[PDB]
Amino acid sequence: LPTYKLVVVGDGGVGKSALTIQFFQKIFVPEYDPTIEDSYLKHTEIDNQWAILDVLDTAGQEEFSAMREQYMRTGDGFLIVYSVTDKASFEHVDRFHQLILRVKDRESFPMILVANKVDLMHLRKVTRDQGKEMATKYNIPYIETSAKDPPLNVDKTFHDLVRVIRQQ
Ligand SMILES: Nc1nc2c(ncn2[C@@H]2O[C@H](COP(=O)(O)OP(=O)(O)NP(=O)(O)O)[C@@H](O)[C@H]2O)c(=O)[nH]1
Ligand SMILES: [Mg+2]
Repeated sequence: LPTYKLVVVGDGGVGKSALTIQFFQKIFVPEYDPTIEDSYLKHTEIDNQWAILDVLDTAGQEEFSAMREQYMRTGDGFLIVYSVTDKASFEHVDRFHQLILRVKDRESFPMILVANKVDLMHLRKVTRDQGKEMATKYNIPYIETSAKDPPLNVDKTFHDLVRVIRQQ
């Protein structure tokens, strides 16, 4: 029974917590309450293989911290989340990508690029093409999500990260 530490990272307000709570509790949280650090555990069967998921929902910090060093070191896989309505959050994907690899001292590491809030079509500023161009640059999977009901790709996103970790 393996444990996967899945770490959800990204700029403030991109929907890290909403995605995590949608995954665990199947509810959309409309409030924006900034996270310090929250941990969610589940014993679950994915692709006929039981696992413990230890999901770490992180703070929306841009600057580096000891907290971030700790979770970048221990994480077994990362969701790098941006909001399609927030261009800066997308630009900053490179910073997260760079730091994870530097902390791990590796050329690659399990991660998925998550383009969140795609339900907000009238506010969307980062296109699917832009997202795919970024994911292709890093040779990592790209997925579009929405935490709002009805949710889009939320289970798939977390399960796909587990699949990437297992398919190493
Ligand atoms: N329409 C829509 N709103 C979303 C979506 N995901 C999150 N939100 C909203 O965006 C706001 C910020 O979400 P939140 O989950 O707190 O983001 P966060 O990345 O965890 N923030 P922090 O970095 O401060 O902890 C909330 O008002 C939340 O309801 C989404 O997919 N669609
Ligand atoms: Mg949060």
